[PDB]
Amino acid sequence: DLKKIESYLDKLRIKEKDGEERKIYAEVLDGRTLKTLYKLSAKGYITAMGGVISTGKEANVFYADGVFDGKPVAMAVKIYRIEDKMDEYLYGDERFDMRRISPKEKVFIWTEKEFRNLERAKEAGVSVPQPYTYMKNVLLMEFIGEDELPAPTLVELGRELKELDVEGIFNDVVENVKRLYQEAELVHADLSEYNIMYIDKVYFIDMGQAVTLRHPMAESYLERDVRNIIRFFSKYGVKADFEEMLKEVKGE
Ligand SMILES: N#Cc1cn([C@@H]2O[C@H](CO)[C@@H](O)[C@H]2O)c2ncnc(N)c12
Repeated sequence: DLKKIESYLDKLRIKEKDGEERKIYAEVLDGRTLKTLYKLSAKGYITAMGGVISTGKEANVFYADGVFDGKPVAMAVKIYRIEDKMDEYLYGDERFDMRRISPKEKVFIWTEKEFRNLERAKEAGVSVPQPYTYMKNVLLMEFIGEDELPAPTLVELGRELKELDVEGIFNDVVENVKRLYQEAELVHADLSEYNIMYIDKVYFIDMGQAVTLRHPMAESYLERDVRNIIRFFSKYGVKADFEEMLKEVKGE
């Protein structure tokens, strides 16, 4: 319960002096997840958990210092809550549509799916965070940002985009959608200003729902992604045609 939580927080060196992190961890993570994090720490993948980056309805995201490839890396640790709507994105994906989606296994299969989508995208040259490892409902990946503060998402940039190469940023997004579709053969299926981050270039995040092109709604998901992106960049002065961008992505 609460004693079980405190021991793992102590073990993870998540201290009260660190602001509200400890109170947040203790509420958003349950005993089973904390144990998994401790397993990853004791195995040597995690050096030290840090700040809480995001708390959500499906997942929570934390900063961590860890080790991957025998080097110390800044990590984002993305954790799916052990406890619906996502199902069309799970069933109907060929890689999972003949598998046993048990209720008590479902969240773990989702985490796995995101990890495999990250590897798939990354290896096809799409800008996503380098995936490092995963265990149960825990994903360890490359931290996008510096000095423990996450790069802004596009929506967090907002008007600041007018102070940037907004057309260039748009073209970066389109090029990544095109690589995702053509080389990785995936459709993001929830692409928006809420899951594109920007440092010196764009990175796509939140790939749990991405489906291969063999998913029967894949082309519908794509056009939804493309319309979504064009409409968002329209607010910041990017003039783009749906037809042309969709053809560009698909290779027509
Ligand atoms: N996947 C992932 C990540 C999510 N986030 C954060 O959580 C928020 C929720 O999406 C987002 O607004 C961003 O602020 C990340 N931050 C740094 N590196 C990462 N790899 C991630």
